[PDB]
Amino acid sequence: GPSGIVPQLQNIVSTVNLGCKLDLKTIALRARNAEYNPKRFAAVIMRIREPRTTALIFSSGKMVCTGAKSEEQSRLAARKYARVVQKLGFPAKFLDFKIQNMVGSCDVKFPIRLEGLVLTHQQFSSYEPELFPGLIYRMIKPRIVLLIFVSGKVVLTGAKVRAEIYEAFENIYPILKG
Amino acid sequence: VSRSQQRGLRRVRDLCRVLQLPPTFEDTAVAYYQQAYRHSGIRAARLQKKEVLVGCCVLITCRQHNWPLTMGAICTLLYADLDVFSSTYMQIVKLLGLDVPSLCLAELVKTYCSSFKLFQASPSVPAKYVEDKEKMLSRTMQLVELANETWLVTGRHPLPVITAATFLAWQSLQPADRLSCSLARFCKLANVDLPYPASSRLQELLAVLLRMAEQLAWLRVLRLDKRSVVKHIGDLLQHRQSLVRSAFRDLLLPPCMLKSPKRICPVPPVSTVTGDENISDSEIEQYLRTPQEVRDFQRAQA
DNA sequence: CTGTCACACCTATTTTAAGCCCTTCAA
DNA sequence: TTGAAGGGCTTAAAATAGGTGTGACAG
Ligand SMILES: [Mg+2]
Repeated sequence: GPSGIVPQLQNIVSTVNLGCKLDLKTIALRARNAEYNPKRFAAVIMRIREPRTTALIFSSGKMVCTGAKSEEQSRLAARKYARVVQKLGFPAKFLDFKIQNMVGSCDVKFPIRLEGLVLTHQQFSSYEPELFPGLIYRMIKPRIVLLIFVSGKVVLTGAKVRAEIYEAFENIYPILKG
Repeated sequence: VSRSQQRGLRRVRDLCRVLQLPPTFEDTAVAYYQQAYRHSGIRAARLQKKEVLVGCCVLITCRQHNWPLTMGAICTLLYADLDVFSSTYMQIVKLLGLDVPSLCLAELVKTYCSSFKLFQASPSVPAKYVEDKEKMLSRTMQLVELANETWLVTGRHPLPVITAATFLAWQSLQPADRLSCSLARFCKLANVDLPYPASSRLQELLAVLLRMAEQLAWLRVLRLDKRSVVKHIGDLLQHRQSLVRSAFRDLLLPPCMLKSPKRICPVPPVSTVTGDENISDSEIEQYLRTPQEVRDFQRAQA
């Protein structure tokens, strides 16, 4: 008996190794979409318009890609940053691409007594309203962290694959309902 | 034997003595600080974290004995950043594997309400503003329990709820002479800081009492407002359990649910991306500076 | 009294949630 | 006076990494 609610993917974090050392001053000077403030942060901040994402490019050749709404979009965006870096004169490669984190969200559309949930599911729950309005639920199977709000809105994070977000939500729904 | 541990254990004891805690609390808090220091993650932490850890260990001890110490009050006494206190507290509870009891609202109502200097007349507290301490505590507690039953406490800071409830209890005990006094003027004469969310909590509590008033025919006919409802608070609290059940029976929800009109759902676009599509040279070239753009930038940095 | 060692943990990127808390501005 | 509105923080995840805080080791 499924809930009939499908969590929406909000953000994907992926990594890739461009397999060569990079001169960040050269990238900042010769790219249009690069932001570089070494005294503030040691990496280049690069942005492309489609898929709309942000990349962090390190002098080691390692790269982090953020903001995509699908694992496919994250891969296409990562390949585009690699192609920008290649055109800038570097012998960049596309090695060890990996989805590292996925964030999902949904609404159960009924209020939640967080003060009651933290008592019945204490071993997984942390609720400190002097610090944060949501209850932090650390699910073991799958290993997902959920942020549960009084509104019934739920944030799911820490997933490596899409199925882990869906599995964690189907697990929490009967706990929240009854 | 560590110099920062010795300093920490001494600070733990000094905090307990300043707080005038029962004698047993000191030992328990000292043992938590020692337990904390055995973990490598705490041993290698910044001296600022080791300073707020003093407060975390005393707060955990107070929470287990229902002693109503707030995180805000500890940080004020320790001259500590609340955010550093927040991250250290969450870390040490998780690290020591503790099931820390929640803040005891009933005991906070007693301690916080008693600090309101309204029990004796003075140049700043006129005769008509002086109230009985027992009458004050009893009505404040009933208004805090109402706020808790009507979803005004869940996910919020608890102290501004008690500030709003103490003010409303005080006004409702002599409505004819106290309705001209605002929340800000009240906290100033009672000599208590005004918490920023306390005005929002007040307006929510007045709207809840107005929905309850709709359940009594003789009050529904008066077409009450947030000002005229105050003289009937005594009457509404007399039947709070019954009026709350009747209001839910006929939509009573957390304020963040009713409602969010400014929301956009058409922003997400349909996705047909495979991640394997060709990437043309023209698609990439638009992200490159031209030779002129490079020269103009270089000259401007020289 | 230094060097090594193994942690912490600042800067930053993304995204949702609800609350807080500040500046800014309006009749 | 008293609010609304808007910006920027709190919480969770995850990788990327230099510089440096912090204390217990060997030598
Ligand atoms: Mg983090």
